[PDB]
Amino acid sequence: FENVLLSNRKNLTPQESVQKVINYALLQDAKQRSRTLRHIKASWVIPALLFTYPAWYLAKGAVN
Amino acid sequence: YLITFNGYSSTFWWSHFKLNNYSLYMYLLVIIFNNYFLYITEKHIKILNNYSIDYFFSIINITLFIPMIFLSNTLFTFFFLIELVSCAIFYKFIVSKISFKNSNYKDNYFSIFSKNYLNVLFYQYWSSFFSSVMIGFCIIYLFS
Amino acid sequence: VKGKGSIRKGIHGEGFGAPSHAHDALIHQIKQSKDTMDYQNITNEVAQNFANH
Amino acid sequence: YMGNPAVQSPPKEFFNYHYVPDNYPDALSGFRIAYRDPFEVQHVFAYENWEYQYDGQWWSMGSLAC
Amino acid sequence: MKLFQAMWTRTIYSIGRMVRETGLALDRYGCKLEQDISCYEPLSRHRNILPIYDLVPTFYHSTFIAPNSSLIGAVYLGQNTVVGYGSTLRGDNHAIRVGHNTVIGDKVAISNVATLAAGIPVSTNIGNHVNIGAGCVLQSCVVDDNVTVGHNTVILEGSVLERGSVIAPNSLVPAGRLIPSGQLWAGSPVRYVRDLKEEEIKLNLEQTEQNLSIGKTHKSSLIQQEAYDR
Amino acid sequence: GDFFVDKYNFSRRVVDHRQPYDLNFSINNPVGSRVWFKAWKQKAIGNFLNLVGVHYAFYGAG
Amino acid sequence: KYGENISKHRSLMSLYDLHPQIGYQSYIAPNSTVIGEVTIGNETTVWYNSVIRGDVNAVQIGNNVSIGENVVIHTAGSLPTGQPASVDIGHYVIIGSKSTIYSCTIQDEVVIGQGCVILEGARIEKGAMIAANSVVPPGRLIPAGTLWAGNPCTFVRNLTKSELATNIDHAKKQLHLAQQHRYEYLPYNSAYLQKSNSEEDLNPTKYDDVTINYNFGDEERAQENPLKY
Amino acid sequence: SQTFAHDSFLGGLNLFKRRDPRFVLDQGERPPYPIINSNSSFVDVLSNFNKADFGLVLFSAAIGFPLSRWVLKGLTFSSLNYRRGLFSSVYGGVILWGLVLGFNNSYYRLNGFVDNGLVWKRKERKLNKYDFTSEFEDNSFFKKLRIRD
Amino acid sequence: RQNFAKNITTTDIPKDSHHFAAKRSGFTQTEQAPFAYNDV
Amino acid sequence: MSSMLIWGACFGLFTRAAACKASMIPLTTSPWKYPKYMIVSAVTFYYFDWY
Amino acid sequence: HHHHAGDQADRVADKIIWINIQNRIGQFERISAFEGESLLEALQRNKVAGIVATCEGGEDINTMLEKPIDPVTYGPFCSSCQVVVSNPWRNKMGNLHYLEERNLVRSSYPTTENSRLACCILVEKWMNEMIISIPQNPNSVYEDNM
Amino acid sequence: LYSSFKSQYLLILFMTILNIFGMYFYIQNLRFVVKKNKSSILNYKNYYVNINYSITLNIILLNFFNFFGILFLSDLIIILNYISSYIYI
Amino acid sequence: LLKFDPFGFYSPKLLSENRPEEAMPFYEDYPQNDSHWNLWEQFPEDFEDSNAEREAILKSNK
Amino acid sequence: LFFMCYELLLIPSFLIVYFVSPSRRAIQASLYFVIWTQLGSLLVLIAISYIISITNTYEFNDLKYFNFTNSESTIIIFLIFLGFGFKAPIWPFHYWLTKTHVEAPSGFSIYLSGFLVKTALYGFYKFNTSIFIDIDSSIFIAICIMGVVDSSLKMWGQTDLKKLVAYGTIQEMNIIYLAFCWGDSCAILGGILFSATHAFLSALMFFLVDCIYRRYHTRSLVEVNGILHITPNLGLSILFMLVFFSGIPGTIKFISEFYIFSGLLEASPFICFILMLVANVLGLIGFSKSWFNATFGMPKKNTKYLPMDLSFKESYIILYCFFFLFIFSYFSSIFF
Amino acid sequence: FLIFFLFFSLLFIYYLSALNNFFWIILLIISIIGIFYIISIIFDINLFKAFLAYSTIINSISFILLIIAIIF
Amino acid sequence: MLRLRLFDAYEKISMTFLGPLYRRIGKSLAQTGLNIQQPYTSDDRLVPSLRNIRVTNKIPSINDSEFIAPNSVVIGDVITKEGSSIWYGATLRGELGPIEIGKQTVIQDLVNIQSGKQNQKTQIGDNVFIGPNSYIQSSKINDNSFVGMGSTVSTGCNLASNAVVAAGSVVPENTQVPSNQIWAGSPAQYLRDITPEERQVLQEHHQECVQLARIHAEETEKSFREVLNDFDRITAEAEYDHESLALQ
Ligand code: FES
Repeated sequence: FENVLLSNRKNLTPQESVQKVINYALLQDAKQRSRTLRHIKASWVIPALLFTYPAWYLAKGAVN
Repeated sequence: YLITFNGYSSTFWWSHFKLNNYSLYMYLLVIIFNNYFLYITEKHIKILNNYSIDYFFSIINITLFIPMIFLSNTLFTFFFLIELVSCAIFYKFIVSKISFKNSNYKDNYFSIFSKNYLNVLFYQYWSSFFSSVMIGFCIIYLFS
Repeated sequence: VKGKGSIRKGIHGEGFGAPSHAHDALIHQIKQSKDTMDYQNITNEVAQNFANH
Repeated sequence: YMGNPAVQSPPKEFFNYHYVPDNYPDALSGFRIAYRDPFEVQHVFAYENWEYQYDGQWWSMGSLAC
Repeated sequence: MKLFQAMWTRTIYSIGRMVRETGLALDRYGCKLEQDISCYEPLSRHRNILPIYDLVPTFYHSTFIAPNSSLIGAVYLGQNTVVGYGSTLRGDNHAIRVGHNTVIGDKVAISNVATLAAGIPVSTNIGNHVNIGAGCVLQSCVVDDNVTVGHNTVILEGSVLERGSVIAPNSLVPAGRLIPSGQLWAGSPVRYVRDLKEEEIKLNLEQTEQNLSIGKTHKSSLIQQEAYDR
Repeated sequence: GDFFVDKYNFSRRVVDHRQPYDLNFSINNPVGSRVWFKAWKQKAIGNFLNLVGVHYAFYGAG
Repeated sequence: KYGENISKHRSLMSLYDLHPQIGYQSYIAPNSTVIGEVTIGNETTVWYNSVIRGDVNAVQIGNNVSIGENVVIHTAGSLPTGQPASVDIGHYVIIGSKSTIYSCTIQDEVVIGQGCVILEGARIEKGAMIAANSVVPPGRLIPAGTLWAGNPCTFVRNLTKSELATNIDHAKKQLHLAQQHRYEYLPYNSAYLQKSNSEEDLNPTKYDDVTINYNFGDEERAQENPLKY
Repeated sequence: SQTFAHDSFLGGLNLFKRRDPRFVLDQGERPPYPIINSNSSFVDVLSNFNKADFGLVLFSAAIGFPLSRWVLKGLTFSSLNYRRGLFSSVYGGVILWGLVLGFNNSYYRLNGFVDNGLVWKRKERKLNKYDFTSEFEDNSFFKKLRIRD
Repeated sequence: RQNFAKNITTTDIPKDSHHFAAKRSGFTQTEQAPFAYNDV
Repeated sequence: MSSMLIWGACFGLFTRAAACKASMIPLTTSPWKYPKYMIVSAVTFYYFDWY
Repeated sequence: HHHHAGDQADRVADKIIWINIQNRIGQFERISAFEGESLLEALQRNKVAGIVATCEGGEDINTMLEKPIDPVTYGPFCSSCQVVVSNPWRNKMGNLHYLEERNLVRSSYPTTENSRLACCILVEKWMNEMIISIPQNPNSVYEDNM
Repeated sequence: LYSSFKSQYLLILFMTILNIFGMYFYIQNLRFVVKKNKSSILNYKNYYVNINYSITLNIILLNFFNFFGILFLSDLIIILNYISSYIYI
Repeated sequence: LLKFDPFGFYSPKLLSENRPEEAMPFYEDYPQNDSHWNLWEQFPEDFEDSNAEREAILKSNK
Repeated sequence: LFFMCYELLLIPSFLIVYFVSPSRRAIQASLYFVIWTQLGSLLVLIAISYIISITNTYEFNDLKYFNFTNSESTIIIFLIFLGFGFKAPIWPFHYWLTKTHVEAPSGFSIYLSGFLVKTALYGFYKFNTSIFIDIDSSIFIAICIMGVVDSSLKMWGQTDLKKLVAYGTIQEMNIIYLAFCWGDSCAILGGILFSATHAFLSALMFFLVDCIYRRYHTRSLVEVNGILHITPNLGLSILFMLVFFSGIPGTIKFISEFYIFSGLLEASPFICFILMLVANVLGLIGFSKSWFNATFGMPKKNTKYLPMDLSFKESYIILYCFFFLFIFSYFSSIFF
Repeated sequence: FLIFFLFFSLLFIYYLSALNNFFWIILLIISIIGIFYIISIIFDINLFKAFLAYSTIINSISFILLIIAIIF
Repeated sequence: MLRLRLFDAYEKISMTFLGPLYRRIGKSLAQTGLNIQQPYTSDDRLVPSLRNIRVTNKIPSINDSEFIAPNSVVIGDVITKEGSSIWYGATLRGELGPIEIGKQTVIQDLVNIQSGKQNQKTQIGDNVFIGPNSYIQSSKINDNSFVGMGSTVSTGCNLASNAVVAAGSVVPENTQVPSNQIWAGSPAQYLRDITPEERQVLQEHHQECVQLARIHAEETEKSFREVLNDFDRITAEAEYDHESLALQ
């Protein structure tokens, strides 16, 4: 795991350095988005696992 | 106190009061409704203090005698309790604040003549007078 | 200004009303001349009161 | 009742389409919309606003027998 | 496994929040019971480092940050970088990555655009040995290596600034535009003015080094005066 | 002093600036005390002076 | 005189009973400052390091307002045309960061560029677009739904319906970030316990009568805003 | 269902247990227990007070402190003397309510409305044709409040 | 408006980098800034 | 389900959640209100059923 | 507008509509309004006195300000935005709608032959230097003085 | 249902007409519900809008008992019938 | 209509999908098909989403 | 339970109309629709309460185990017919349906026309079969015929595509409701088939109208013409929809029309011929002339803002609708 | 509503039931007159308090009709 | 009165016992909550007062300043005269050079006074007004000078007395501003000779700014007790009737 932004790219052309930085930034943004989505899905899974049984019990008792 | 009450259904205080299970249940229901409404009113009062102590005292006094109407056994006692309730309603209406704190700065050297409170008082008083006269005439005719 | 409500303090004086309000001629006349009445000046308000009467 | 064959200037005060408050724009096909013809708009919003002028005039309007 | 770990982390965060809320409420109630006024102190709730849930900022200890600076969300700062007084780094939307030994002027606001087209990232990428003037406004930009930005310079979203570039104060790098290397840009509408010179580049590098040294001296002064954390 | 726990001093305390106006009044002392007795005597004297006939018709009749 | 360690900067500051009013779901950054009679709408997001001085005159901020960072807003007390010299903002105004506002009117659906200056008497109508790093000449009316730029600003081109819709959507984008930032802070501030007891805190120099407490009846009020003072 | 022993410190609990939710009985219905004195005077009712009434008064006084505190929590901008006087008046009202409850319990015991250590010679035989609560109360705390289910 | 992620990661977008070239020299004193992204 | 106590506890939890949500304040605030409201609602429901 | 590229912004003073109004203190006050704004809106912005404005402009959908007035419009909701226009201004305004006349007729205070609803009045370029008077409108309910 | 059980066709028709008129009157107010933007009708306490949590809870309970309370009508009906049973007894 | 090309098949279509104006935001261009019924953001299976740079910085500062 | 479930759908429809419709005039339209639906619900509730009070039981078998008097049966039938016709809709209680289809959102109108009318018809059929009536169905038959005639005759004057589709749907609903007027006779199968065909055709027409309003940003024919020249697939779909709406022999509309017309001619031949003459020609000619004028032409207007072709989702939806309409005729005859 | 209306209902049902043969005509006439006179007034309110009062009046009239039915 | 005695005893016991025990329990629970939520959270910190930052030998002399903002940053060698005002969010870094602020000198909000050179004296004359959100770089501004909001004073600018730099204008490097001259625009050019009415308006604005600074300093220098008292007064005014206001 190497941060290309935190790397010595002074040995290449500015355009190539910018392209490499852009690639590294794209990889890091993809990783951040994936981690954020993994955490966000938990915001649904935990509430789904929590209140489903109580809601079913309450609705059943109210109906039958 | 009503929850622990027990006894036999009969007339009380020279047949001027009716103590029946239905009357007790009606009194209990009225008291429960009044208590819920009072809790709501207190919660609203904690938000903004737009009401004075006099309005609360009038409400408490009205609530003190409101449940007694269900125990009436004769039209004379009913008329007296209804007149008392009407007087309490008029007193509560008189307890309404006439002025309120507003950001209306343009009206500082001009007079705004609002006749809402006076109209309410006049209408309530005249209707109460007419209704009391009718109820008294009805009672007098029924007794004969 | 402290204790003056929406009324603020200017440079050459202090206002008698809210910001961007209407300066009443009667209020200014009362404030300037405390009790001086050089004449019963016939203003629009006075004429309106006379017409109402 | 019939349309006037004579040429008329573009409508100035005619019922026009109004969007509901906080209406999310329908940006289908790139949200490329142009200004509508005033006459077309007036004709579109004509029937929904048309009403009789006199009471009972609904009977003799058009063809009485029909 | 990852979903279960994320759920466990969220549950731990929720339990900690509940415990902290219960403790604070109990403390306030006790202060009320004991007739104390310490619980209602009008102390400011501002924090110079804001961890946005999972977005925990990360910066090496070599960096210098004024207490008034506001770094919020996912930020990744290099070593020995200096952050100006009151400068804002908003990492709530996307990551904000900065290289080592870079100087950012006071009241410099760096943030990210909500979204953009493909080929232009929404993350603010800054290189090393760069200098940013006070009042700078960076949005969703990619600036490379030792760039010079004047006072009150605004780089819009999609900007790509090449290494060895100079922008005079009160300039604006347009949205989605490329700043050529070894050239000076002028005007709010950024127009190329002249190629950067060796003397100017050396002076800019020396100024960046001096800014880093000044930041180190300020951090040393703040540590003694108890005005610096840790 | 200050029982500093982590970052929060567990002994931090601010004395309230709001208290009763008659907090230290003699009448505020426990009923039956000498100061309370003197204050009650003064209050009863004031009440009898302001409403003499009322006090007589209330207490004496009672 | 000015010697202290813990800063006393309070974001909400009244001046002679000119208390600011805050709506619902609002996100006021703790680094920002709001002094004077400022009435903010529901769900407005004020960024950090921004100053709103409602001293010279009142300021009305709309509901879907998004104020950028380093933005300085102040009134003038009087305008050349004699019209109301107070800052008024429409329902949804997205003001760029590091902006300057001097008793100017902004209608609803307004987009203000970063580092832009709106002086006295200026009035940007509905749908207006002002580019970054621009200066509006004092006492000028920006055409409604117009994209203008310059120093002084010049009418560039009319904005499209798609552009207006995109701007309106961009206004709605900050709601989630503001909600997250609000959820970041706790309902009860934790700075009070972090200090050490003082002599005045232990020994009050003067006593005051007990009245309606500043937090009297606060038990029944929901703590919607964690940053409540 | 058993009843708390009469003339004890917990005789007021018998007023919290009823056979049916009927507020009053019929004009011709026999009381659950023998009647001591239907023609009861105020002096007789006062003489009828006992440890049950004393315990009811004590319970009212004890519970009156929390109610008085709750009432006082709603007072603002009032002097300490005024707050103390109001709290004392509220506590006195609570004690008066407790005394009234004790007097009512004594009157019921003298009339046989509640348990007073007396049992009729021949029990009234009632067949519970509609019994939808026997099982419900038989597996909860609801039985302790229902006299004879 | 659209709020999805354009820069997908499930695959690589096939792009032609020779269609458009960004100007990098000889810009006029009033010339406009070249486009940073020119991939088609 | 079948237990009036369980139904009341579920009703109290749901009421607390709904009150917190309608207040626009974030959830997990005043956690002491959760078990207290649950117990109160369970008691109220059991008493209502018995009555 | 038809503004071209590079043109400077127009001063709002050139678009200032002047309304000379007789306020209840019998005071001649000059208000400035912008084109397209309601008379009630202009009065509220200028903090004019004498207008109770109980309905605050009435309904917000299919309002009387729309041109032409829709047949399903509900008209005014109060009787507080009463303004007496000058003879030229009232003549240019025209005849009040059916709902406008029905609402103006049921007013506690006496009305004039040139009385129109401020919330139903729209700013037109013809209304420059317009003369209006604002007799004290009535107060209706207990919350009107709040 | 009670009127039909009592065989009152004229009363049923009059009640239906009155209910229709009331529905129209009550729904007429729903037309004025729409607003161009979010309004501000909440009182402000400590410089910010104050929302009563207790009032919110009471309103939530009422809305719950109104939206889905139709299923629980059996217990209330039984209680009312029991109350009315001793009215003539 | 002759110059129209929505999918960029007959003519090259830039990844930016627009040339940003010198005074207008670089907001995303409106797609021809505005179907909002798009599934969740799908990352490739077994994707490393851990904060590599942040972990390196944590190791450095520790 | 049936009545309670039938009454619950009004609240979701009102909520959708009040919060999802884009038109500003849709507020009064939603109010009118709610009012008409509540009037129909009140009539149905009065009838149901009368039925329940007459026989204190909740089973159709128990209802069959009881006989209602002449006046009771007449009143019950009249009230059920009135409620179901207000919910059908029927003339002259079709103003609510017209305004709704004019102003409601495309998805809601597709669901409102497709489902609610069918639910009301199903409820009316279920209640009618469970109650034996000795009265003459002449009133209901004449009401249905007059409503069909009125709906078909107004087609030539409808320039709004949504309005024309609404008029056609009203005519189809009246025709369908005409079928079940013969009591528990062998007329239910034709009514069910016609209801299914009308649902499919109305769904197709509403989808086409929605696609046009998304593409051309309009619903009137005066501003949009020459669709096929710029939208070939849309024009072909419109032509196919017109062919299907013509009751072509291969479609289930042909079989349902054959059954219904056979029953009518068995009862009233001249009335059946008149009904066939009006709807199949006059209303059909009006719908086609309104649809054809927009189908063809040359859309010279708005060159720089011309719309694009239909998306693959809409194409698949249209293909599915056509497949349902066609293959639905191949179902087993055990139920038909 | 809770005291006065219920008391009037009980007076017409439980107290003066022996005279219900006479109260029926008066109650029916009053209900018809109210239904005929209040419908026109119920569509011209322009105050929230007036609307609440009109709702209360409509509910009272409906309850009066219900009590008239109950007395049968 | 046994009731009053019991009330006093209960209040004493409740306060003197529960306050300590409940306060300690709450503190422990808060510590546990702050520990559990780590590291995906943040806690309140003691914000340093950046208004008196002294670097090595440079210590600010701002005691004579009439208005010093609570949130302003004053670091290094900056000496201000009497009546000086520094508004909120301003940043005066004297590390990069000595600063000489004159009497009645107003520096508005969010103004960055930073010297371009590492050692240069930035000298502002008496009664000099600076606009908000400005950027000054080591300049010599004479007395009665006016600088608008969002202005950019470059390194070499030398402003004469009573010179006006309009808001939004950016003076170029090495510019000499003439007296009674007003300049505007991003490239600052001498726009016009200041009329007496304009000068009077500018002076009135400066005086109003001084008065507002004095009022704010009267407000900004409140203690915790004063702030609590002001909040309680606002709350009481929210519930004080017109009779209460008349009595006051
Ligand atoms: S706002 Fe009511 S009359 Fe115009």
